[PDB]
Amino acid sequence: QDLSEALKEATKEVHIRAENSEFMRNFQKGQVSREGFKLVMASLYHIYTALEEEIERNKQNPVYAPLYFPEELHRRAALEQDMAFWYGPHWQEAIPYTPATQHYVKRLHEVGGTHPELLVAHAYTRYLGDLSGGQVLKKIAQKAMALPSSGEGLAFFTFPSIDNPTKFKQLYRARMNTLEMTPEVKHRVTEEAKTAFLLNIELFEELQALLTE
Ligand code: HEM
Repeated sequence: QDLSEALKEATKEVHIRAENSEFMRNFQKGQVSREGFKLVMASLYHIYTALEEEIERNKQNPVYAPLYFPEELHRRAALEQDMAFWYGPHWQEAIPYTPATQHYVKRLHEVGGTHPELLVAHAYTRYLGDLSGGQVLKKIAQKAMALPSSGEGLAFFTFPSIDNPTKFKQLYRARMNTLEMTPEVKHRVTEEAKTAFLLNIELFEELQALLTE
């Protein structure tokens, strides 16, 4: 069974759970506040920062390299733009770094530094979601918060170097499927993708609590 399939199958249950966190339920109904949107976007800033640091560290390592698509996919620069938009020119000292965000970053570093053959799980879990359901989430955010079609404040959701997310996502899958795979690696990769999903659920749980306090 192809890795791209193994991953989709292994994470379909947890994805349903992630969509139904209180925060994402509220987000999907169009109930997202500037305050809640800023918190999640600032948390993604840190998460993608760490993910992309580890991607760069491992760019030439054959357990990751077929997935090295910085120009098309990387989000740090977009998130920086969004932080300037939502937090102002001194955003770097204004943005929060929550404990659940710290926890996700810590695991990212563990993987990139000690278990790089698992880094595909983490890239799959964030980027493939961004290219599919993230585009739906984009449209809800825009409508909720009166964000302009010109894209300010939603740079994260915009892929100016990908013409067509569906076709790119098929390419990314195809390339995933060229990674050297043994039963060992495959089984652990799909386990780590479940953990990546859980780290996201735990973030959403935390942000909801911070918003309700
Ligand atoms: C309300 C929240 C969410 C909505 C409405 C949503 C919606 C979607 C939709 C419509 C797809 C396409 C499904 C398909 O093509 O069969 C998708 C795929 C994906 N989503 Fe999300 N999603 C949400 C949250 C998340 C979260 C929190 C994560 C991970 C952090 C995530 C990760 C992914 C991944 C990795 C895929 C690709 C599945 C694959 O094709 O292998 N999603 N989601």
